[PDB]
Amino acid sequence: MNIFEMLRIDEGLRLKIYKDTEGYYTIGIGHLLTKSPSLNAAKSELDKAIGRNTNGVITKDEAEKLFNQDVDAAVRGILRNAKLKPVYDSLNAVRRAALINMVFQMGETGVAGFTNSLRMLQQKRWDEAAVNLAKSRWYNQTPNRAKRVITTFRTGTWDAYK
Ligand SMILES: [Cl-]
Ligand SMILES: [Cl-]
Repeated sequence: MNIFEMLRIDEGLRLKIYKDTEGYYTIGIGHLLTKSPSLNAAKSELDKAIGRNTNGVITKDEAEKLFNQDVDAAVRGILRNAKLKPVYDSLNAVRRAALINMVFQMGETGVAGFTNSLRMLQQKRWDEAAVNLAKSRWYNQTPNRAKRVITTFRTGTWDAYK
């Protein structure tokens, strides 16, 4: 199990523009296109992102290409963030995956706002961090994904994904 397989499980794969749980236009493996309500403004961003006239549809290859960038972008934002980096360096490989997962779904800024949880993870207080992570809009909105991420932090294993 690795971050790519983990995220492919949490996000799924769609070759046509679709709306996320939050109602935003997305494509491929969890690639947010735009928060704008316009389907044309999504189709625009999509064509810009791919380099071609897609008419809202992409190939598997194109999807994995966006996935590689977003994962790379996710990790790099973590390493660039003063708040996130120290937490990441302090974690093992599995838990590192879990933090990358969060950043991919919610953005560096969003994750950076989980001040108390991060602090608890940095101090290795697993059970407590798990409780604090669940008191969030995040958990309430995507509860099954969130429990899986939370379990990963709590246990330090890939069980939630097996
Ligand atoms: Cl892009
Ligand atoms: Cl969910």
